[PDB]
Amino acid sequence: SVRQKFDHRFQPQNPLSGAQQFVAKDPQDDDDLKLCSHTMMLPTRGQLEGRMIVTAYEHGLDNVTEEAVSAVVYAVENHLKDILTSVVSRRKAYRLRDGHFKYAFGSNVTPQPYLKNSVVAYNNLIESPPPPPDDAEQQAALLLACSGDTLPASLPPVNMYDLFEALQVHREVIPTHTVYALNIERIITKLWHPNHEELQQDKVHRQRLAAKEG
Amino acid sequence: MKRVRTEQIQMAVSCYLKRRQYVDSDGPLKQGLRLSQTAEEMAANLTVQSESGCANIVSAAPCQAEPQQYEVQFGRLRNFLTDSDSQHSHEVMPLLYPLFVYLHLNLVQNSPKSTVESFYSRFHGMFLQNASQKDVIEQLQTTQTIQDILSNFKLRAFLDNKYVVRLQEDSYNYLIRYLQSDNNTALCKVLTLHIHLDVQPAKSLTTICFYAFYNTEQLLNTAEISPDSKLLAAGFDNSCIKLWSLRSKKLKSEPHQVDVSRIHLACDILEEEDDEDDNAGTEMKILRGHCGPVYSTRFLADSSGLLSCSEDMSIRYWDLGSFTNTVLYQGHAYPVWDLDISPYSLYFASGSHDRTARLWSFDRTYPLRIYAGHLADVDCVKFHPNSNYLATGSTDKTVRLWSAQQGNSVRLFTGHRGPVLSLAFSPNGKYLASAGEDQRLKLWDLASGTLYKELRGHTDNITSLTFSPDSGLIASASMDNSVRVWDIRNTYCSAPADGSSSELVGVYTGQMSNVLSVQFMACNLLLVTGITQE
Amino acid sequence: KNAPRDALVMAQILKDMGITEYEPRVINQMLEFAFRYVTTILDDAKIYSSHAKKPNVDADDVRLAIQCRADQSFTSPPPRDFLLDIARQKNQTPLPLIKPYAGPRLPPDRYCLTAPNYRLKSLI
Amino acid sequence: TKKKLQDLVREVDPNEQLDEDVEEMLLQIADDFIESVVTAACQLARHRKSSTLEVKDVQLHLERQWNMWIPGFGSEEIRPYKKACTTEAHKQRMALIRKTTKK
Amino acid sequence: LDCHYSGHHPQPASFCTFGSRQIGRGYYVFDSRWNRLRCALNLMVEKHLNAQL
Amino acid sequence: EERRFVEIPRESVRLMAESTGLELSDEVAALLAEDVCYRLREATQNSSQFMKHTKRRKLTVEDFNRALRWSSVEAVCGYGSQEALPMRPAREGELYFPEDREVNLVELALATNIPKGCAETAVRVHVSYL
Amino acid sequence: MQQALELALDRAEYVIESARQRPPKRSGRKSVFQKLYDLYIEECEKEPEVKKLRRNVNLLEKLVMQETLSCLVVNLYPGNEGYSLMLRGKNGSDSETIRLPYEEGELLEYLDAEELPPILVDLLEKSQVNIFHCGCVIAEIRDYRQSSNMKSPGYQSRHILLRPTMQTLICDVHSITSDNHKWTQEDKLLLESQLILATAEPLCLDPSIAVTCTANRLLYNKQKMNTRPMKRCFKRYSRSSLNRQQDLSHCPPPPQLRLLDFLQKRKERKAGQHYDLKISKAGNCVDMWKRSPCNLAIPSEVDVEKYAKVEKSIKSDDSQPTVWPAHDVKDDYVFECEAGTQYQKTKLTILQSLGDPLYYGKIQPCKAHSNWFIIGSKTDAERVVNQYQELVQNEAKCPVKMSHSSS
Amino acid sequence: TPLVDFLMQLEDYTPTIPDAVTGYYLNRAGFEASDPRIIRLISLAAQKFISDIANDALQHCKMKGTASSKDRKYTLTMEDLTPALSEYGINVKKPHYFT
Repeated sequence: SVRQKFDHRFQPQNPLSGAQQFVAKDPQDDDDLKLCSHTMMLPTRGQLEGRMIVTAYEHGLDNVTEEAVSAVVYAVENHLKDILTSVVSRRKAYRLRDGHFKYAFGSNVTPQPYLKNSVVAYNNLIESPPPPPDDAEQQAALLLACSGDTLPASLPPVNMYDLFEALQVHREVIPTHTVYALNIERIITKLWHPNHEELQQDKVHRQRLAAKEG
Repeated sequence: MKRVRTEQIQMAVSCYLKRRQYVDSDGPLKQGLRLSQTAEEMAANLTVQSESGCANIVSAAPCQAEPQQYEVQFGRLRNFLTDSDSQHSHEVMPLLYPLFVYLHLNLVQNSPKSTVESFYSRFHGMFLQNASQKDVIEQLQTTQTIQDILSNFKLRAFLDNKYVVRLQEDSYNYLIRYLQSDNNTALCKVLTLHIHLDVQPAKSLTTICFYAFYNTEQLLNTAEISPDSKLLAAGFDNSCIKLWSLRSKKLKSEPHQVDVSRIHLACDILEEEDDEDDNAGTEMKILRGHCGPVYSTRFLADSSGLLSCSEDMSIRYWDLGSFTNTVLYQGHAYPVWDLDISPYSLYFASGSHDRTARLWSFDRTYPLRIYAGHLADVDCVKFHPNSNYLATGSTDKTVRLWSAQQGNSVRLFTGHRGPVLSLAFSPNGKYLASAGEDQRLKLWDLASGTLYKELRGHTDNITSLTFSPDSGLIASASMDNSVRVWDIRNTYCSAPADGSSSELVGVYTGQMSNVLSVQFMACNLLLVTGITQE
Repeated sequence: KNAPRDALVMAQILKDMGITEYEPRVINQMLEFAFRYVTTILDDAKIYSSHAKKPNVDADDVRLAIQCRADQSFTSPPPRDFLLDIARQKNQTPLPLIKPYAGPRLPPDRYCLTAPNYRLKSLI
Repeated sequence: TKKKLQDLVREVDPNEQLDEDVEEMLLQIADDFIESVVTAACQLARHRKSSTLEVKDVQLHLERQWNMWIPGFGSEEIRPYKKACTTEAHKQRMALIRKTTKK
Repeated sequence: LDCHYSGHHPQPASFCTFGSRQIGRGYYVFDSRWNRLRCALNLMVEKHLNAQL
Repeated sequence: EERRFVEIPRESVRLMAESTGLELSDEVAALLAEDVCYRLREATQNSSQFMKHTKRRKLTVEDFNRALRWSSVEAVCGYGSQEALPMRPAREGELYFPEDREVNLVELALATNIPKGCAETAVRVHVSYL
Repeated sequence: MQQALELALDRAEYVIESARQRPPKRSGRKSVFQKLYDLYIEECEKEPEVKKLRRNVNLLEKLVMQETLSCLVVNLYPGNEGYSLMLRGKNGSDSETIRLPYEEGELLEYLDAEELPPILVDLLEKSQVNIFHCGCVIAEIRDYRQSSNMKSPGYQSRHILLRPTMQTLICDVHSITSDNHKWTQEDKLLLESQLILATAEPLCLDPSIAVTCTANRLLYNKQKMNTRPMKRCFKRYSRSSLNRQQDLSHCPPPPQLRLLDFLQKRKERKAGQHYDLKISKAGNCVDMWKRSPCNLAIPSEVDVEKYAKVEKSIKSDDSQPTVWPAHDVKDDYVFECEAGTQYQKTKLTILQSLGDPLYYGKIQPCKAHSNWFIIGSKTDAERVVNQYQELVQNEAKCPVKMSHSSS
Repeated sequence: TPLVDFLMQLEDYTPTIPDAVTGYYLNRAGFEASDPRIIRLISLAAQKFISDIANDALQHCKMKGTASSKDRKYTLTMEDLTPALSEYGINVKKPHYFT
């Protein structure tokens, strides 16, 4: 009975058998791409066209309508902004309009919801019927008072861990599997934090600077 | 269009070996012996391979053509090493002499006449007091063209050999902190090619003890016992870990301000509760903090803490001072299957659904090495007794031995008919056992990398293995709710009740449902765990 | 007998993978899974055909719809080739230098779960 | 005009700033994004035997996969809602099952 | 009264390649970064083959 | 060397497509059938993988939904009852359907049904010699 | 525990020391690695010349001159020239490639680590040459990045060994199996297992953690300079980074600095002013209080006494001192409207009596007793006179005249 | 008339969802289920989620038969649930009859 036990198991289809075949063209100087990893900038409209045409060729086409270039540029910028928003949301407060539209990304207003004063201020200062400077100054002071953050603190610049957590949580900002899967692994291999010895040298250097200042 | 034959594989292997020039220009049937070595000769091999190249050339060297800099870099370094008033500034002082000699000698081979003289004038007056080094410092004074360096006798050994220096780890980090602070590329080139820093660390049959869990209800997943046999831990499908004290003592936590298995609102006060002596201990504790089913819990070598992995692709370290998760390792994007710790608690690795395993240190929260190469889920992992090699089982019916420090596959066994589920090394570091759904138990010979022994008799999935502290017996647990101990040592027998005859020693299938674990201890002890019903 | 043919098909699949026993309604779950997958594929094919300005759908539209679906939903980890490249790029970094320890060393506090919220007040 | 990541960041939040590794990673992700989107659009063009990569291909792909709608390119291609009607046999079996349930 | 069956394991009509492309024989890539270098090297080997004749 | 793999009939795929409102040709039906079979087998393997690491033989609906969730696929709702759902044949004897009885809500809404908690876990030691 | 670790570390230190000093000694063709091991064995026997130096430090670079070896050469031209690859031919010939820019540093990463790229091998096999030596390929790196001597060599020939990696082995497995035959998964795994077994490093199977301590020490020392901050620092100054920096000089300024724009645009307009009375550019100095020590020349003739005058005084007898006010000094002022109006013209009288330098005043109304008050001095008297005149005029609200008189 | 602070109000809101259910769900994520405030808030969020779907379903049921009275039994069918659920990206497609 045992021998015919593992003959009908699952055989996943190798993903490379359907890999695209690569054909070599003439090596010219004019035929260049400027992938953004090489030039640390977003590609301009002209630069994008060179690679768009090159890719189109391997699929048996002639040229690009030149309205496609604009759409692709706009989409790339939009997508990058979406990812940036996802990362930002995890370390700053914000407001909501109509239930989803997030605008004010500072950490200021955020009325603490457990204060009787906050409960009263929420009903009025939020629902405004849809501003002399003295009145606005008073109300700004009130909003800062209700926030509760007596001694606010700040964060270091955005590093790898923030990106990793943001990507893991939301995950609807990269619907396509190919883009997400390949880049998440790359992100993992760039996680880093200074170890004990480096912190010791930071200690020593701080002592040195304090001394030379006195 | 037909399946290749067994010999054709050897034929292609030989063709590859010949093309890449690995064997002589004939049948190397003589060759094929160097499949092992001792400690000293391994050290010799690694030392020969260490000096058989340069670790960094292209990026370690400066590219701008601005000879003025060689002065500035050395001047800044001297100023920094002078005003320093540390004990490191001492230990990192000797480097200046080789630095100066080599920088000057490299200037000579490419530098217009203006620069070298200014260089010699600006710093030469600090290598005089010692006698052994005044000789060459003066000799350099009369040197312009390359023929100077080749002709002279003392310059040569410098040019064609490296200078040695000895440092502590703290001192070397002292130099690295400075080197990275600003552009010091020229010095980095000199250190890379010519100087050779050396860093070293600063200064009478057996008896079975059985355990049973009653009220689990299809939730218990795994369990383990610590080496000093004082604790018992288990994981559950509903995310949680429970701990029991085997001894007569109770478990009580100590003060701790922070706990992640708790939620506070903005209107709360952090206060250490004083109504606590009322408790004064208990026999059981619930560890909380994973958000998915748990799949492995392992103890440290000295029973100090606990480590666990879960479906939520996280690994957590539990402190037994307070029974609370205090560290969190995040290095996976898919559920983690297995976990394992090195013999003296130096490393720990983890298999995962993402087709790979990863190496970790207990003092960094990010992986250190990645062992890719399996074709599917890496279900099992085990360290070698010396903690230098790594075995991993996979659903692709294959097992790979890895080189821990370097991280490449050194062996690849085949022969299993179904996925693999367990592994075990003998404490003499000679064999490796493995079992899986096939219901066959294979011991491999690591040196030769070939099948050594095959045992049969179990009728369902084998899910655990272990050796005795003297490679005497190997115990196995199966899904048939049975525990069978085995003996491989020459002592022969005639008891062929099934396929395996002379190895099968004892069988234990008492009133017991699914089994969990099997261990061994100092003297003929074999701890078991599992659930029962009667 | 009592069952329809599809239930037998699903039971046979479960047997093939090596499942001895299981909860009954699993088969109903699998039937709904297949039905939903097929219906969604057809609905996508309709759109892709109407994009090409042609009559009732054919093979090419369906294959395109399936490709678009698989580029999103039915996923699995990347292959061995990509993992080998990232592994090569990772292993080059150095490992810590061993030394005698009075037990394993934990990482620095700033990167451990031992920090209380700064808003909260503490009491003596 | 020249474009940098910080230029996009300012649109979202002026006061934030990234590390260097994050800057490298975001550009790598953008490269992958373009490489996928353009290929998908090219295949959609290949579907209808067309000779040129028209914008409506990109519009369709962006709408269907990434749920993205770029607004300034007209409305020449909006499918008009249909009735989505059912066939004879289907209603037939549904009526049959209703009957079998009634008694 | 037999469930229809085939003699080979089923295959998906269309699946998800990870954007990979095969450079030569037995090598695959995912980023288009070696395109320039591969063109250069191919020409070099072409010429180095031409001259030996 | 000879092996078999049950696959759904063309008729089932055509019957499904009917509800959509499309009449399908011959080749397309077989194409879809093979694709669906491949997806079913993939999902079943993934589900079994989770069960492998728990030491229990029965496969639940939670395992299936978990495997679906990790593979980035919406989950199936309405089958987590742990009680059998018998099927019903119609009059002719070829069509089947599941029993779906109307239920009066207010009765369940107005009713007290105290549940029994669970019991705590405990471990007994059990030595033996051999 | 700590004791066991110390024992293992001592064992590892001893093994390292002995292997460094006392190497053990282990065919038609002798392997390149065999020759490396032998050249290492020799270098141990010798003694060095200089104290604090070693001999066995470059086993490859020395084993190059000792015979001809076919290598792969890399040319790293300076500035923004790029890099290129050369391949020496069988006929004293050569071939070279296009110059690739310094931004596409995909290959340099492989060179930076001594790892054989997989693209290279697929072609190097097609080029029928025997440049392989036990998997590894030796390469020579010439760089004209830094030189201003205008010589023939002008480069530093470095040699390195490009070891094969797990990528190469998988590519090889892919390549061998692409033959006309069929291959089943089991067969591919068998082939891979054989290949791994053949070309794998020997295993030091021994149960003692001294082995891992030795391995960790040796590897750490091999690669102790690849920390993340090191690589960031290298990358921060590499050539591509500089090329990016140059572009930044043309971006505009932020807000709050528009004042620079205003000033720049304003300056150009013009400069001019009529009747410019300034005669100093350095008039905007700070320590204006400083004065240079000035030596004046003696004037020829000083004529002060022509204008000096003495005032009369009452000369002194031998009992009393001099008393200078020589006579009473009286001054009177009168004010009147002069109209027919009744204005009661009034009078003011300053006085300085004999032998008394104080001043006094009185404001009695002039006719048609002794109410004097102290007035300080002459300047005060003038002040009082002015103030009284102003008050009288402001009170009159009509014409008023002043009639001054003396003594 | 009164405007007591939030925590005073919360003690009066009774959730339909029992506390033990919320405890079950909190234990999965690794939290000790003893704080009454957290249990209340989670239960209230779940209740709101279900209530919105119920409201939309009843409105859709009302609109269904308009062209071609008050006293009628309101029953819930899948054709009422499907559009209501689709507001939340839940695509309901269920078979009708098998073979």
